[PDB]
Amino acid sequence: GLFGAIAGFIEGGWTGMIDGWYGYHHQNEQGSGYAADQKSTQNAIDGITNKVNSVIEKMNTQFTAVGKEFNNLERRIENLNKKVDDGFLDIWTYNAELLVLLENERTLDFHDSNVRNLYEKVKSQLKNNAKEIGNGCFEFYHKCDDACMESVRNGTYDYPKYSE
Amino acid sequence: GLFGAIAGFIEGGWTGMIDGWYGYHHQNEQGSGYAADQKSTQNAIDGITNKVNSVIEKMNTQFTAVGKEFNNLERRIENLNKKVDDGFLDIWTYNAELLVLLENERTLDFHDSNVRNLYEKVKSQLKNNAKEIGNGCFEFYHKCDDACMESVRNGTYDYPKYSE
Amino acid sequence: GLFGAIAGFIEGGWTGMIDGWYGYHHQNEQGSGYAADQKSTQNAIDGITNKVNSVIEKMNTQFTAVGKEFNNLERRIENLNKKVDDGFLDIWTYNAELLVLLENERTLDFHDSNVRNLYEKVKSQLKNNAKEIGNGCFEFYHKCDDACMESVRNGTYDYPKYSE
Amino acid sequence: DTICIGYHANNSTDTVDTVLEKNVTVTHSVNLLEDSHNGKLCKLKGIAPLQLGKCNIAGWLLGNPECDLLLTASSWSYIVETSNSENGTCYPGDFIDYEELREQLSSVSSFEKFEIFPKTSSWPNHETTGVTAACSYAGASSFYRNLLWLTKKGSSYPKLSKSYVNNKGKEVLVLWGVHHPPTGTEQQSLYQNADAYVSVGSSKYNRRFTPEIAARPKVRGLASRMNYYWTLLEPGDTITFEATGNLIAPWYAFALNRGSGSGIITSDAPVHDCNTKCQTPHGAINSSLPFQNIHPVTIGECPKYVRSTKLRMATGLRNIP
Amino acid sequence: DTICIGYHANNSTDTVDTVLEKNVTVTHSVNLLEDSHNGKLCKLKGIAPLQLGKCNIAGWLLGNPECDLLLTASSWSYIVETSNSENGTCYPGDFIDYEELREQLSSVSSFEKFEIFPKTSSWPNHETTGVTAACSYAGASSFYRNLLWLTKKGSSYPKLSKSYVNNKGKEVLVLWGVHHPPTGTEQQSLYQNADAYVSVGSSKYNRRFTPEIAARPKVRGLASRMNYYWTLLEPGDTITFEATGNLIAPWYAFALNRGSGSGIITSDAPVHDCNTKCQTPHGAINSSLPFQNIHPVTIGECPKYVRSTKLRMATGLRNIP
Amino acid sequence: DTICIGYHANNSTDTVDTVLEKNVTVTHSVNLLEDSHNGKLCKLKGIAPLQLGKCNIAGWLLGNPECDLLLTASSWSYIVETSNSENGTCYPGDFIDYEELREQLSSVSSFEKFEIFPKTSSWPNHETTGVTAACSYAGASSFYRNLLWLTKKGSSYPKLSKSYVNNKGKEVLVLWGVHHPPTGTEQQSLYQNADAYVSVGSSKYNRRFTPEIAARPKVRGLASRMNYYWTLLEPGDTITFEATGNLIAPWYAFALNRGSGSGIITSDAPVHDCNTKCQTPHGAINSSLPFQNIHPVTIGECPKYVRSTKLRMATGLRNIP
Ligand SMILES: *[C@@H]1O[C@H](CO)[C@@H](O[C@@H]2O[C@H](CO)[C@@H](O[C@@H]3O[C@H](CO)[C@@H](O)[C@H](O)[C@@H]3O)[C@H](O)[C@H]2NC(C)=O)[C@H](O)[C@H]1NC(C)=O
Ligand SMILES: *[C@@H]1O[C@H](CO)[C@@H](O)[C@H](O)[C@H]1NC(C)=O
Ligand SMILES: *[C@@H]1O[C@H](CO)[C@@H](O)[C@H](O)[C@H]1NC(C)=O
Ligand SMILES: *[C@@H]1O[C@H](CO)[C@@H](O)[C@H](O)[C@H]1NC(C)=O
Repeated sequence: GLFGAIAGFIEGGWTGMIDGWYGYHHQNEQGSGYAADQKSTQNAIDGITNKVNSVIEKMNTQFTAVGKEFNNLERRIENLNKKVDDGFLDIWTYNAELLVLLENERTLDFHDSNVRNLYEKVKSQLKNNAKEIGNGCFEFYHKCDDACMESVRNGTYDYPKYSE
Repeated sequence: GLFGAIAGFIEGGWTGMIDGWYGYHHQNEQGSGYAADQKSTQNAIDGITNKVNSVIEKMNTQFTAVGKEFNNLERRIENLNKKVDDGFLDIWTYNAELLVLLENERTLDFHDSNVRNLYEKVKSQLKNNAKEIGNGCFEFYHKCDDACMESVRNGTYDYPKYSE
Repeated sequence: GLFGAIAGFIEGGWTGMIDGWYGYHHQNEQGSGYAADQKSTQNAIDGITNKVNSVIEKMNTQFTAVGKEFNNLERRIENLNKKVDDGFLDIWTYNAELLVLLENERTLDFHDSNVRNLYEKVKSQLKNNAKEIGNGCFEFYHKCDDACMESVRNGTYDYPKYSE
Repeated sequence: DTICIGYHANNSTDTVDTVLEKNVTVTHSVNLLEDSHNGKLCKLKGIAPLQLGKCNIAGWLLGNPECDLLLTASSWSYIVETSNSENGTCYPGDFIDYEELREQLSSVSSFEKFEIFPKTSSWPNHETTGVTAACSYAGASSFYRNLLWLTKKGSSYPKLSKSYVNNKGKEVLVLWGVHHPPTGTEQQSLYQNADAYVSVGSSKYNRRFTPEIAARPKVRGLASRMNYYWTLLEPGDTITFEATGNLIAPWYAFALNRGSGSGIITSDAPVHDCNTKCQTPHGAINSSLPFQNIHPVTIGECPKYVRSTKLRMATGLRNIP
Repeated sequence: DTICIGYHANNSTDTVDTVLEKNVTVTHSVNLLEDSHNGKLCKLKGIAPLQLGKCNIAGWLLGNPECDLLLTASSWSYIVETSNSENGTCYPGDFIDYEELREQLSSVSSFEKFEIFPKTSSWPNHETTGVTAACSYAGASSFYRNLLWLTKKGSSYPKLSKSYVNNKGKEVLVLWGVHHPPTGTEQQSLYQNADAYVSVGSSKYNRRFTPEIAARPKVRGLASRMNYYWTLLEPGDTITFEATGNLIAPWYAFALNRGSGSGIITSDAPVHDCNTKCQTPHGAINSSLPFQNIHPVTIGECPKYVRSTKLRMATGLRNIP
Repeated sequence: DTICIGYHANNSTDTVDTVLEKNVTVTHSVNLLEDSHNGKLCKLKGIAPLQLGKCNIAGWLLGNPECDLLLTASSWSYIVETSNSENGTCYPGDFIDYEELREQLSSVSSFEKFEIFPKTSSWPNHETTGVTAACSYAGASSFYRNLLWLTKKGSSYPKLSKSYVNNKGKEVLVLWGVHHPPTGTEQQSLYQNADAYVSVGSSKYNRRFTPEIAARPKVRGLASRMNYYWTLLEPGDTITFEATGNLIAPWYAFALNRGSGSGIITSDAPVHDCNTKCQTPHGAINSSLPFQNIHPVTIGECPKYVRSTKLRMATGLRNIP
């Protein structure tokens, strides 16, 4: 990955998380489970949806009959007409192919970016109250219940709470 | 943001700074004020100026009369001529539309990139001589006057003078 | 640089490393030398190789005779034929120019990214067992031999051995 | 206790291509390329196409005997010819500006056939009964339904003059023909006049025709030839026929309003009552996507034709289960 | 004490669209699309266009009595016709290769009209005074200014032979016509000869014209027709007219050096002394930008025509005050 | 006690352009633009081009006396004309649909010349010996090698009828001509008949020619003209010539299989035995790259033509030694 998160230091994805693209996996006294961050997920959805719609909706065409008929003494303008149709084919095929190749690359980087952004927003909040393992996991040096976990997920986590 | 600074952990811009795109807000015993970073601002300007000039000047045009006249027994080549003109319209419209959408996205990410680069350029020199508050602000663990401030902006700031 | 590594906090390149794009320079008691990371280099090569092949091979080419001959009463369709040839000329020139401009920028950013990814891949393993100087150099708080250096390059480095 | 940062993964087998890497498996994707058609020929802009059955545009217009079971509408958005349209001009010769006429008739909003020169009262001194084995229908010699073969009545072909003024308030399409005998003996056998001529004129049209007499290879058994000419008569304009022989006279003509920017489709696909914004000879397609691999030749507002077998756009992220 | 890292903001209301997000407000932007024209028809390559006033190219060339001649400029970079140019050939008939001739006259350097066959000394044995009510000037019957109508003198029309050698060191455009009477009686009334011809030839041009006589509808009161023919005579070459009748003789001709790659614009917009590199029928535009939505049909070095209402390129960053 | 992270650098002087910055020096790069040609005209798809030497296609086909071909090659992938092809029709006149004929003969896989109407046994009732000073070989008056000039025998020119059936299993190109005398005196002098005509016909071709008699400027000493006509005769089809005079009869014809999508190149570059997939008038180029600035007009499978002087794609990274 360009930003080094997806297929980066975070090695794999979670099949266990069905409600969003990006999220958290908490494990504590009460149990373990998956929860998706809806802000980062919804923002990504809105972005990609605008991207797909842009590629589709910016295409507008006027009513045209491509076919043309020529007799055996008209061969030259028949080949001219063929050069036009073939020319538009060469142009549109080449551009479409690359447009997908390039934007597929950009889309994956957009996801890669969002995952890293989410990671270091959490790093920023936890600071030294947790251990940075690598693999996208933070091991708490204190007790964190579902109320405490949600504070991290909500971005409301309180650092000057846990000295412990 | 792609790089997570603009509209990122740094939440907003400064209306008080008119001398550049990116800059610093200094506050100390001697006073407070805004100062723009000239290296990063000028490079960004040069880059964007080169981008705009590229989009405009890479277009080369030859003197052309688009219009053509045909009589009523020429109907086929009149429609051939229309297919050519309509074809270039479909191509140029679609490409221009996407070219702007895509490069606007890249331009904003370029700004997002420059802000973070400036941020971690300052962080790298200060190290533990300052505390990371967030929102792009550093609290000094020592005393810094206007002479010390200029050192940060100049990249000449001395860490092993300030443990104090 | 977009990722701030090449021409970034790492100020320059190594002429002494000929075996790869990205790598390490080790310095210790036993000696000094250069070594290239083969995974990040090969991945970059494969990526860039796919980019170059894409731009060239996505071009579809059919046998075509562009030239056409017209007599002195055919002038209108001669200029029509000229508008077609010139139209394809304007389109292909403009798109090709930007395609190179835009993808050259992305290619350079791609290398900048890879250098940073490698840097922070190394930082994560060493953690506090080494000091971060800058310019892409880490000073060990312990003694590291040629076997230990290879541990860093291979990503197999063992943290719970060297602590003191 | 532990909290972890991660991303979605699933059983998705979908794959896309990127500039750096081929065949990347992703969690979600959308298709930008239309790969499917309905295998039907549908209505364009709410109107069905013209179906000529066993006949092509030439045969239909001239009234080829095999074209008389056709049911044509007042209007059509385009014209459909099939592999089964074999019946053109049954009498060998050149159809002048034929490709042009086809192009110009591709779409019409008001179409009526009417009798321009009534068979009964128009030609009292000439024989209208001429037929040929070349135009045979059901094993019997016949002729065009919309034209009349004028020959001498009882020893002479008096100079004829007939004019039509266009009161239809729209363009009238007038078709006629000129017959060229292989020998001078046949020329006098039919029209009696060696010096015979055909002259046709209007405000926008003027021409003169003389019988070209010569030996030619037999086509459909005939060494003779018959050439076909047409003109679009403006509203209010008059057309005048004068001939001393060799004229194939207009019987029925067509009054019409031409559309624009349409064409002809050659397809064996069945015509149905469905609707579409884009028509291909293979079938109708959905115009919502920017690209289609269905057919290079289309009629409508259509996605651009590309050689691509696959265009697939990554929406989701890399799938790593 | 504190130092902070931040970015610019202002009161800018400028907005752009991005692939991910619509209508992002930015601090600075530039416009890539020219949406405005000056509503004037300006000079191309420093030269003003040809203005034909009440007449079209046909009327101007042939010298229609209602047009303005000899006021034609030495050169023009293109031709302007208006909705008010209705006066073409006043004598009904076909102008052959009319569209081609127009294209080749679209831009010319060194343009002068001259008398190729002076009315006084050219035709001693034929009557030059023929006029017509169809070509009217000031309520009186008249004729084309650049052509001369030759009719019989005293019951005879002797074979005429007239040649012009081009010494002008540039291309000479020669226009002429052939008159076709409605009846054979009128043919003999004017030109005296039932068997008649017009023959025109040069090194690169050969053709023959014969009086095709037929009944046709009255156009502008005339059942007669007049066809107009032209050729561009190369320097040093000779052109020879021979006729036994039916010739409408060249009176005035045009010597010129043809330009290339220009065209004709139809616009009612006023012509002024301004300059531009791109002209549209709506008006002149700035050619500095890559794209324009004003009009697809232009003459000059012009921005590419697009359907875009807005193309705006972000320079600055997201504005967050 | 130190490990460092860094990147490659070298002696590379290569520079590329980016959207943000000009002339960035990189360690490695590839070139996407073909800037070079071999300055030769080579074989296309393994087949050499047709070389006409001193003559153009018209002169070669008609068999102009100065055109030395012991045999026209059996096949060619395209046709090369040089600045040294000055000899077309040596007898002044128009070659009809000349551009079309050239286009359709651009590539052939089977080409043979044969005697369609043998000079000796074909025309017993007409004199075949006519020649002209305009067509001269070795200082003596001559004629086309592939055509035969038919004139009256002993003050009589009986109607001639001649047919050829095509058994060659491929297309036969039949050329002929029609002679147009300057005076009526000459018409009777050569063909004896003023009312003379030429008729040519087949299944797919029919046309008639009459002598146009007129005074013309002398071209190559002749006030007379000769028009040249051609038709491609289908396998199995017959062509029939009928004339009362003025016919320039086919002597030799060509049997062939047309290729498609080829053209004519005009270049003085030397023709060699090399091979290429792309030919330009400047020379052959390698087609492996997507773009070339050599020339817009090409024949082959070729890179797209652009005016770009430099397209260079960064592969490596910014070079900083
Ligand atoms: C084949 O091409 C050559 C040249 O391309 C023709 O040879 C001669 O070309 C010259 C032009 O440089 C002609 O000049 C004429 O010379 C005569 C005196 O001999 C003069 O009276 C004329 O006014 C003119 O200057 C010359 O006619 C021409 N040769 C002949 C025999 O006409 C050659 O004619 C070409 N072959 C054929 C069959 O046309
Ligand atoms: C064209 O000229 C004729 C007389 O030459 C005149 O009657 C007529 O009004 C002119 N056209 C228009 C539109 O006025
Ligand atoms: C086009 O308009 C004027 C030309 O007179 C020019 O000064 C201006 O800069 C151009 N417009 C833009 C948006 O560059
Ligand atoms: C064509 O052959 C190879 C493959 O690209 C290359 O070495 C050669 O230079 C090419 N030809 C030219 C003229 O560049």
